[PDB]
Amino acid sequence: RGYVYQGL
Amino acid sequence: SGVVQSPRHIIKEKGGRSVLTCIPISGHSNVVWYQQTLGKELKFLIQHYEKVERDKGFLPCRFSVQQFDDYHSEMNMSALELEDSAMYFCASSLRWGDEQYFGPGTRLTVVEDLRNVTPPKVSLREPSKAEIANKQKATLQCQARGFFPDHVELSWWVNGKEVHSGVSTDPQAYKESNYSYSLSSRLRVSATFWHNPRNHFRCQVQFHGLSEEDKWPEGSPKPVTQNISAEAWGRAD
Amino acid sequence: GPHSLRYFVTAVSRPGLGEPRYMEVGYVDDTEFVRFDSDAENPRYEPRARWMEQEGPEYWECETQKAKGNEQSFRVDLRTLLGYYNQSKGGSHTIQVISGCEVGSDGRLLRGYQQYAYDGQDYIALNEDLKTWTAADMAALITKHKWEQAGEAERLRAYLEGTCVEWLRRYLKNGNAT
Repeated sequence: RGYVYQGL
Repeated sequence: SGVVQSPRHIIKEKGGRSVLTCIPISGHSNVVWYQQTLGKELKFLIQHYEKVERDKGFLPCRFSVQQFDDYHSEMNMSALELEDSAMYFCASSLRWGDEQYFGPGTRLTVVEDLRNVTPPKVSLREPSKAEIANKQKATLQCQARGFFPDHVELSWWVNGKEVHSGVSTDPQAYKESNYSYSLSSRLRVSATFWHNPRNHFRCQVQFHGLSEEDKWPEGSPKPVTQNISAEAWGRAD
Repeated sequence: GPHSLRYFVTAVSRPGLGEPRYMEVGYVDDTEFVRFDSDAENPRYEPRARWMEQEGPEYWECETQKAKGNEQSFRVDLRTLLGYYNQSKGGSHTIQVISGCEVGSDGRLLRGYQQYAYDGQDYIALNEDLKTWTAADMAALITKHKWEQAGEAERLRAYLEGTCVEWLRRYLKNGNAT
């Protein structure tokens, strides 16, 4: 589906 | 301070329904529910940010959570099964990506039959005379058996004071039968201490049983949440 | 045979010339099937295979909202890494992220990976155990700490074990059917 990337 | 979780101990019969609440830190907008089984490894359930979903992981369709206007999140469990018997944690970061703070965690155990729930039977066995004579360190074994399920927290109390030094408690409760467990813990004490007849020893066993909402089939005392202790004075010889 | 589903994420930075063009590309097995491209007159997820065109219309809007959200965070990250490395305020930069899980023919998870990259060099990656990280330099040492304090390892692990495999099973069902 797709990853919900957050801040690094 | 700290983030609150409640209720922390619930016995629900198979095919039931319960709700888990979580009061996050004040001002914290991102809340996240974590399922941890009685086995190991941490399962990510779902995370909410500012009263809306953000990422869904392992949360089954049977469970439904939501964030309110007070930012506090409730997990609504419907059609419970035995595989859902686990511990559930609630972390509450300020924003997404910031440091998260876990709650106390709440223990849920799903029983097949509510009538099998039964408080423990505790007993205190004094140390063997050969042990105090040879090793010179006495050992007070405490045997709590016959309880179900294992919502137990055993503690040692000397002279009306809780103690942790020199006690050894079994980490996981040994299951004797299908519907009855047993847990043991031994406290080692020096010979000069145990021989003093003025020192009071006590091994209490906390037991989180049924709640008041669950009807109890009559003809039996209700296994409510309660702690039963076995005490023994020191004996000189 | 063992099948796989993987995503490539590119965030090329251009300073002054424009905004960082950001694009996601999705490969099932080895055949690309969806793509997002920031540089377009009206950007949204597009299918790249006739079997992906069968997916519903809520899918494309639900993913585009997520894809746009990932663009905004990576746009901040390009600024965030420059403070880690002391990079010139005006320089071109690129972040590449590959994410995917490959399953055996039994449908059980064989391995799952997520590898961040910076300017063609490795930065950080999820481990074989799916709970720990391996940082490559002092800046990734800083990023590793932020993800441990945020519990990021569990959100990625649950995605790899659960959402990636379930979605691979649905994707492969459409490809085999059409």
